[PDB]
Amino acid sequence: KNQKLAEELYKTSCQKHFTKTEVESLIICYKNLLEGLKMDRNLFRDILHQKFNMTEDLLMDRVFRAFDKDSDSYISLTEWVEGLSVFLRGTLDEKMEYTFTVFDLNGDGYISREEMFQMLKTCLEGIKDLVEIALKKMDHDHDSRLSKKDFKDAVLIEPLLLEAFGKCLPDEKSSEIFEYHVLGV
Amino acid sequence: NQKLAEELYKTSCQKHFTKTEVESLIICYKNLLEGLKMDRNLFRDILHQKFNMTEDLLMDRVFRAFDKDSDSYISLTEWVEGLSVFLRGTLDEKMEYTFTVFDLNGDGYISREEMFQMLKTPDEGIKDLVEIALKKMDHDHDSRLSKKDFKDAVLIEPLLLEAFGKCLPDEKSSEIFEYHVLGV
Ligand SMILES: [Mg+2]
Ligand SMILES: [Mg+2]
Ligand SMILES: [Mg+2]
Ligand SMILES: [Mg+2]
Ligand SMILES: [Mg+2]
Repeated sequence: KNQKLAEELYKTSCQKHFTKTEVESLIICYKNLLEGLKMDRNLFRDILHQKFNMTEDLLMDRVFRAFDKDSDSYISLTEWVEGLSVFLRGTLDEKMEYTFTVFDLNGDGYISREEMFQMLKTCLEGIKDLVEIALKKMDHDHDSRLSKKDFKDAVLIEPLLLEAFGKCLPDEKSSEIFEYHVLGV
Repeated sequence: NQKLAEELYKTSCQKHFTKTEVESLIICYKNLLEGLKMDRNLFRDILHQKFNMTEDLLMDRVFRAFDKDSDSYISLTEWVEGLSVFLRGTLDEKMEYTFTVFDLNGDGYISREEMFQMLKTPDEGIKDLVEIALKKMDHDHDSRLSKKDFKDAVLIEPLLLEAFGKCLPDEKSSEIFEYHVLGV
């Protein structure tokens, strides 16, 4: 019902950070918010806005897209749980994997200057400077763009650039409030 | 040498090396010596060729964090104690160490101006990073980081340990040193 559902999702999801009863709590939550309705871009937009204090149109579309793995324009239960696992309790690897996906605006496998300009602006002229810093202080093949390895493998040795890219993630305050209310931590 | 590694393993405040590892480190100190004492220059070379450090300011602050008596010499004791934190420190000892490195003027706060100097070493780009560091780390909202600000931030997000410059060795450098100096 809710507990049979929790069972099936704990069994099948590639979510790594939540116990099964925490999963049950996240299903109850999904249903209280929707009530049969499939969670779509609008509703997801409000959750990011009201519960997690994201303001930018472009940012919130990009977050919606990273959660919507299957690209059907709905965050299923599975995608809610999976995305919330990363989004609230993600390891560095997952966060960077997610951030790269948030930032790669055409899915070519690389973050270009133009991409990096647009996404750092909306996340946050020092934005242009930052874009040159990141490119300079990261890659082996300096070709004005950053492969997935260049992003991940570099940020490891300049932390503060992580945090410019990590406005695609909730601040500490939003996460504790959410985790408190919904999960009970 | 054996006798010396006993006296030093007894007296040193080091927490990670065995007594035989201390002996190897003593032998390594003597083999790297040029003059009679380990100075800035030799230490500069050691950081560079063994731990791949290039940036003169952080190398300076590292030398300073090792040389705890302020005499411009890494004594035997200081070498052993520093490498203990540097290679094998716990997260608490490393936060203590990296704060000391980043607090340039030793007043107990990592200021806006200090953060600026370190990240710089393109100006509106740096100015943004400084503001980003404060928004994550400055809990007491005084526009500078006390020990409490910094550690609270690192305990939450360990990547910030070295937020303003590499002042600890990477993994490869570390293991190469453990092998050829101590024996993996
Ligand atoms: Mg979907
Ligand atoms: Mg791209
Ligand atoms: Mg000394
Ligand atoms: Mg200071
Ligand atoms: Mg402060």
